Amino acid sequence: GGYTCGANTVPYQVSLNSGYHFCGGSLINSQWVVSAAHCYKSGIQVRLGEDNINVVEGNEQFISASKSIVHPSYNSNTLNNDIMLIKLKSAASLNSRVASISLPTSCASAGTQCLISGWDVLKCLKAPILSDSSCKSAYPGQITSNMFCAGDAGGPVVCSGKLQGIVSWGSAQKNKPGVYTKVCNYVSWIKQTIASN
Repeated sequence: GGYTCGANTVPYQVSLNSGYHFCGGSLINSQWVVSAAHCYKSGIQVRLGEDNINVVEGNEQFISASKSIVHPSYNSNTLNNDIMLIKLKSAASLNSRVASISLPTSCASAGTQCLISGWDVLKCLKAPILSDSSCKSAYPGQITSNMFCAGDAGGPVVCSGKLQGIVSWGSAQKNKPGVYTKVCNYVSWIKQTIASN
């Protein structure tokens, strides 16, 4: 289950702030964050280096977003293609507490353990990717090939050092696992979109 991560132990984790913390995201290079499309709104400030989001502890960088790009195929009704890119107005200064997470070159297999993080201090959960059957049986009619299940919205799911998921949806009922955007399907779109913007 959930536990307190420890300050800055997840250095690619970002907080998106519009006057309050409303979603997480993942730093993928010094200029770009990946989050969930359902997190889209105006006036986003990206907060890097955070642990307690209510206290300035000394390692934060606050940088306004300059551009938001929701996936062209995002469907808010089904949350299919629940992914968006956020550009930073100025490049983050990368250090041990503010670091990028690598994109995958291939998808992860069922049974692989992943670190899911989000928000107060940052919370963590280690959980295995569930089989396709277990995932789709939990949510009949609702899981697409762009989603996977495993044991904050917008935050990272990291497996074997790669960003494999984005926290997307899941609801409270008993044996219903979290549902995550399947990042490996979007790597080409991510790389092309950031290179063109």
